[PDB]
Amino acid sequence: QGMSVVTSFYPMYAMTKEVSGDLNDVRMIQSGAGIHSFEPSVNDVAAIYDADLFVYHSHTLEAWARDLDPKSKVNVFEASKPLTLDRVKGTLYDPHTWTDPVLAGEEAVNIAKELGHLDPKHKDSYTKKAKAFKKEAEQLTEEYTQKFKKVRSKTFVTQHTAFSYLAKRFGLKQLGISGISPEQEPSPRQLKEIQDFVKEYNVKTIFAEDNVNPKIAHAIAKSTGAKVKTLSPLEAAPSGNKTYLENLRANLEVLYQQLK
Ligand SMILES: [Zn+2]
Repeated sequence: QGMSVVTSFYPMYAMTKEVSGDLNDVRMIQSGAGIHSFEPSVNDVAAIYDADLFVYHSHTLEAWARDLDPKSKVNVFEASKPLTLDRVKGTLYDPHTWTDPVLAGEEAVNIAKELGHLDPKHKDSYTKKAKAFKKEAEQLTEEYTQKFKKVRSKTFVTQHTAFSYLAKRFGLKQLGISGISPEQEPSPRQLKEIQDFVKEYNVKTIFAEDNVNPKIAHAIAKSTGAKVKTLSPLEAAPSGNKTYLENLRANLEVLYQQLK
């Protein structure tokens, strides 16, 4: 009862699920680490072909989604079609929009439309709930755009380049030890450039993430006089049952408390 929905990783599962409510059956492909270097198993693609809707974030992330041509009434929906992804500096694009409350809220809205478009009978519950999500997202944005405006230290160093949009929306500066993907690891040379960055901007916290070994994270910490903490890009299903925004909110707090 209700259409089968399938999502790529955590931010998609959370959004479509909170928007659908109890209506459909939402499932997720990759709930762990590696969405960047992930490739679906034959089983994964099968669940996609037996599902009424399969929502994934982008072609710049789930590259494997582009190569799916069904005989099944399954809809492939690239939820971040509207958004305008920034180019990667240093051409490819930074897919990390979901860590930005606004862009996240407006992508959740886009899913509500696709949900409503396939099931007009309940198009209200979809749009009704998407109003809430988007709403809670503005409230969180206002709350933190305010808290960060009171903070002097504006720079933070994360495991990889995953917080460019979040840093952007709150007037912060972020530097990743690794690139857009956790696989794009730094050479000894770049390790030096990062340590010099931490010293120059006087960063006192290097934010490791669960999805990757903090060995290097800790090394830089020891050498630049900083402590290691955890800042999650929400790419892996968080422990506990919080809302997408409450999880995001949680991290907005550690960042905030740290820069303070
Ligand atoms: Zn990432």
